[PDB]
Amino acid sequence: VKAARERFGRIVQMHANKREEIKEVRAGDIAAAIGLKDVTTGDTLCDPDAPIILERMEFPEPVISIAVEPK
Amino acid sequence: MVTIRLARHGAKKRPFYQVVVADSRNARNGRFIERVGFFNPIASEKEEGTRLDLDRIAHWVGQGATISDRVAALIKEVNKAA
Amino acid sequence: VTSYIGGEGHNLQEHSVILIRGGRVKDLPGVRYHTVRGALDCSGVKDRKQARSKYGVKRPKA
Amino acid sequence: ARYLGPKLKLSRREGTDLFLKSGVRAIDTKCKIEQAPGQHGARKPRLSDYGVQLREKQKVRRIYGVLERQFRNYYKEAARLKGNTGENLLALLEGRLDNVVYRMGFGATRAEARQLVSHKAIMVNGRVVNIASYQVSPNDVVSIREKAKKQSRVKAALELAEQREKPTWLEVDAGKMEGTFKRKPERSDLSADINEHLIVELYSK
Amino acid sequence: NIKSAKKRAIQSEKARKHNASRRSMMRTFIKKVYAAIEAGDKAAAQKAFNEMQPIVDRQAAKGLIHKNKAARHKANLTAQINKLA
Amino acid sequence: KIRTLQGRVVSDKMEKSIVVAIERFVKHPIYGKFIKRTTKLHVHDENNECGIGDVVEIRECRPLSKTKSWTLVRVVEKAV
RNA sequence: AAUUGAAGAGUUUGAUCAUGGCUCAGAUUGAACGCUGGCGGCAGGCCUAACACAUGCAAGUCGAACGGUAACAGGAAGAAGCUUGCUUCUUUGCUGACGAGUGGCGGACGGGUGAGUAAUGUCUGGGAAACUGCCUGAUGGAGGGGGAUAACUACUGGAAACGGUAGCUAAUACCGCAUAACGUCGCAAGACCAAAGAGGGGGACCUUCGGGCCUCUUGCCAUCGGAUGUGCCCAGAUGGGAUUAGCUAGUAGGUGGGGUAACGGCUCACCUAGGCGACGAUCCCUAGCUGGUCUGAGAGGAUGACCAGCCACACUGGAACUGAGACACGGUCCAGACUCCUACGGGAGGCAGCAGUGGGGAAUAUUGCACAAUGGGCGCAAGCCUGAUGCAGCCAUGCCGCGUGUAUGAAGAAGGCCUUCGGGUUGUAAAGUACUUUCAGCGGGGAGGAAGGGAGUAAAGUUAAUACCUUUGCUCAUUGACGUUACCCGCAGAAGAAGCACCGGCUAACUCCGUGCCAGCAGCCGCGGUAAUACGGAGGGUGCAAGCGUUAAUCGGAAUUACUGGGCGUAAAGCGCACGCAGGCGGUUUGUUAAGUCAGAUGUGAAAUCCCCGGGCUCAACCUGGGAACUGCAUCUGAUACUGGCAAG
Ligand SMILES: [Mg+2]
Ligand SMILES: [Mg+2]
Ligand SMILES: [Mg+2]
Ligand SMILES: [Mg+2]
Ligand SMILES: [Mg+2]
Ligand SMILES: [Mg+2]
Ligand SMILES: [Mg+2]
Ligand SMILES: [Mg+2]
Ligand SMILES: [Mg+2]
Ligand SMILES: [Mg+2]
Ligand SMILES: [Mg+2]
Ligand SMILES: [Mg+2]
Ligand SMILES: [Mg+2]
Ligand SMILES: [Mg+2]
Ligand SMILES: [Mg+2]
Ligand SMILES: [Mg+2]
Ligand SMILES: [Mg+2]
Ligand SMILES: [Mg+2]
Ligand SMILES: [Mg+2]
Ligand SMILES: [Mg+2]
Repeated sequence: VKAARERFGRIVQMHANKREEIKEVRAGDIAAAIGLKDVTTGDTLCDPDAPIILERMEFPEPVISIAVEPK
Repeated sequence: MVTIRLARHGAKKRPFYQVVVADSRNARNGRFIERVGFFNPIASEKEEGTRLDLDRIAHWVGQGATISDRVAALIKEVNKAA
Repeated sequence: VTSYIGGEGHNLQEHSVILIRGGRVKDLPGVRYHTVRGALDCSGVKDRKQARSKYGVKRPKA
Repeated sequence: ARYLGPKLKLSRREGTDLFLKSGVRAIDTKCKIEQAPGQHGARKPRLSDYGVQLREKQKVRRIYGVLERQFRNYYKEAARLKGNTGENLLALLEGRLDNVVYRMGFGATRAEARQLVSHKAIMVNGRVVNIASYQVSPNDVVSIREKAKKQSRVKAALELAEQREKPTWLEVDAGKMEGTFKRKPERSDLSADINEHLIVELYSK
Repeated sequence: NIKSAKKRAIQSEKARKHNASRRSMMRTFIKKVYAAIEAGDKAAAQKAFNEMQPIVDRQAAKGLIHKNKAARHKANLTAQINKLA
Repeated sequence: KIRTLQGRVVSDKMEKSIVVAIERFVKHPIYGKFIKRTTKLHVHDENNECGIGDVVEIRECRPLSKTKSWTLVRVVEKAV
């Protein structure tokens, strides 16, 4: 959903109380990818040979505004 | 102590050594006292491949230089005894 | 410093973060730099087709 | 790294046939030589001294099918090498394997020659040589591989090749499909109205 | 610091304390000689020089003072013990 | 033979320490004019031999003080 | 054969010539950005914050120095569940081996960075007063005793870091005693100085049966050499500033003491009153130096990434200790700034080693594989360690290769664009039709980097020995991280692979439309106010091509700081006028000198780089043998016209 590729590096699973490290992550699991450059929330990470966009949840849309100045 | 040894000077995957006299402490491709031959493990069965100024090695060996097990096999093969 | 914004139209307002280029505008004494379209918070020139590399416009979908 | 585009276009620009379509018939026409290299092609833009100087090298480049950088590097070498920087640029050009194989008639066009060299269809002295730009020496022997010997292309190629001005600095076969690079051609034994001092005058400033 | 060859630290300490104490007394002996010169006692000077010579030499050997230092002491002490005494 | 050095004495009063000046021509690295180059050296002379104005011949030697690594060999001419 | 190569253009004017600045064509880059992007080879990759750092790794190794047993394994000063020669339990350090400890060697190498340093350094050429681990040559020594202490054991404090008392023990740890020259002091006479043992095997003779004993291999001490390393000294060169002119108390010299490995105001007491500076001291600013790199015809200008030499630094300031070597990058001590741990009493740490995070920024990479190779530490060796190194990953950052097809194809299709409505163009381009299959994909097969070590065995090699040890043949198993390597052989099908800037002059490339001093372009001149080749779109063309542009930057053109190689009547430029110290310059003859100057010879000018000619990777890039070159420096010997010094005119 950005038309750029990313290269996975270190991987971490938050593991009850320790950022345990991983070299492989299978389907049906969750984990956090360290170092990925430009991946915002909602993006799909798919196989480059088998590209697909996924559903992407929805973005709640703010209800309040306020102006701010830098003191 | 001073030593005769090989300083890798080839290029990736195609090394080309430069046998040399040096203070053992210096870097392999570093500071050296004098060049005293070479060894090209590629070369190809062409005209050239290995060269040792055996007279100079012999001389340095005279003042207590030492020799790599690999320079050894390279001398003990370019011969000098029959 | 004061800086030029080339091409037809722009977004660019009081808080825009831009990338400044260098290169004068000899109609605007004092303006000695360009703001590089398509870099950071400056958009490329809408609907342009020629010389797109300047003016930060991407190739339109072959 | 290759031009690929429409080739007569290249020819009509220079105002002369460069044998880019040598293949068979025509040997020009069925293109409308000169009379429209573009929409305004049928004009005589009286072009400057920079103009002719460019166009003349832009011809040589197009004759042998060599792009700028390689060409420049050839220029550098010709300079350096002892000799008249003008002619030994052409020397280098003619010494090209992909050229040599064409001069020997294994392909109709210098392009077709290239495709043969690249598809590993050609050997020098026994050893197969893949790269189009291989500078061939004298006594070397380019030969077509038996693995694809006298099939469709090369038959016809030798055939119209034989019916082409037959070179001198090389001895070709046809039965064994082998040629010997006798020696580097002299400036004399190749030419047309192709200058050099222009191609040199150009790269000096 | 996490490099276990920090035993070198505990080691060379034993060294400092050893060196210190030996290096201490060979100095206090050299002193005894200079004192005699200042006291003027030709006898005690040559006497005290005889007592200090083995110390200076032994320590130089053991590698605590080094050779030429050993020389320099008995060298110019001598020079002086028989310059007025 | 002994790498020595000629040059005239400037200043005298120092008690076995005579300062010798050593003129020398040399061509300017950029512009070519040959120009003078004085070179001052603190020289040891045992038993205050020389004196102001003298021309002296000296040789380099083992250090003798803070800036003092030359002794004389000869004197040559003297009076003023 | 080998530093044999010098280009101009636009722009002041109505026009001109000159002057003069701005501007442009080139080459280059550790680049960045915009649009675009197929592969490979070689190389490069935090230029900013010497900013702060989570995590792991980057320095160990020897049981052949010692006491030793925590774990492994074996054997057992020998034992069950019976699964009687095949197991899993207890002992015994017996042997292999090995946590902790003593001890030895290494931790001063390797690697990182440029903060400081304008001369405490670097460069070039010399010099004398010096030490130097391991390696090496020679000569002898290697005798005989003593006191300890870690570990350990027993109490015992901490959350942790760390320990605390008492007692015990080994050695190549430690200290006497002997021995004492070709060593040190001394004119001599004379005084005085050291050390260590350990392994493999073994005929007898033998003993407390531990081994004495014999042998081979190592190690220990001393002295003198060699080698390498290091310290010290001198001259010359190595940035800018006078809107910095004076500077200097250990200051300059001396004498004598002390001190160092060594010379020395290095230090101290006294005496002299010196020392430095207009040839730029002093004080400011900036800065690692070099080989080289970039540019240039050259002289020059610019520059010091990557490779190699030298120096300096290691959180900041400071100090020493150990040691052959440090005032120590992953050591000690003090202090400071800062961060972290704590059970609140107390503790700990310093990536400018590799990878990596944050931060800063226009911008610079993986928390990878392996010791197979080269090399380094320890070891007799096997081996262990090695983020040095060898490879891979990332990025078009650069260089060099290759591909994205090759031929064929016309009344020249459609469509677009211009059209004087005839046509012209895009364009053999497309389609169509034959052909090839590199490189990507798939399946096969398979070099080289691997030399060595290890077992056996045969050799007047030893030796009391047919042991041990050593060497060399031969023989037998075996040693790649890269690695699905290079490369070759098969398979299918044009199949998976083209962008980017420009087209008014400089400048290669021209039209329609829109727009109407608007919107905008623009390196320089300059375009735009209704027929814009200059703006924006299109068609067409031109140049480049996996890159292309823009920006930034150095040199060039720029003879525009002019040594080479310029000017000052009016263009910028002669001080309003003189006097005159320093400086520069100096008529004419001879003699003398030989500093300048010229000649020769001999040293050195690291290797790499540039160049020449060869050789090796399919070519090229790249790698590589030899040569030339390093135009310099120093020294010795000559020359004596010219210049200078001196003499006399
Ligand atoms: Mg290319
Ligand atoms: Mg142990
Ligand atoms: Mg004794
Ligand atoms: Mg004194
Ligand atoms: Mg003294
Ligand atoms: Mg600095
Ligand atoms: Mg110049
Ligand atoms: Mg510090
Ligand atoms: Mg010490
Ligand atoms: Mg550190
Ligand atoms: Mg940022
Ligand atoms: Mg034009
Ligand atoms: Mg119009
Ligand atoms: Mg336009
Ligand atoms: Mg110039
Ligand atoms: Mg002028
Ligand atoms: Mg004027
Ligand atoms: Mg006047
Ligand atoms: Mg050199
Ligand atoms: Mg004269």
